[PDB]
Amino acid sequence: KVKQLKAKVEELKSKLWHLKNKVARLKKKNAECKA
Amino acid sequence: EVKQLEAEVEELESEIWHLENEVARLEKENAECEA
Repeated sequence: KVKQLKAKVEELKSKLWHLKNKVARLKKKNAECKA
Repeated sequence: EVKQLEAEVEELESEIWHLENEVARLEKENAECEA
């Protein structure tokens, strides 16, 4: 119910935040690799 | 309430899909530069 959706939102928020940090890490790795 | 949460879930999933696409691309670029 409204409870389940709430759980999906929190899971998606957590996954989104993980992805933003991953993308920022990969951008810096690539910039450095390109020396 | 459900109409609002249902909408936030769609917004979160779309941002995720784009980041996942960006991650895959960045991992590829990193693969080449590292090789």
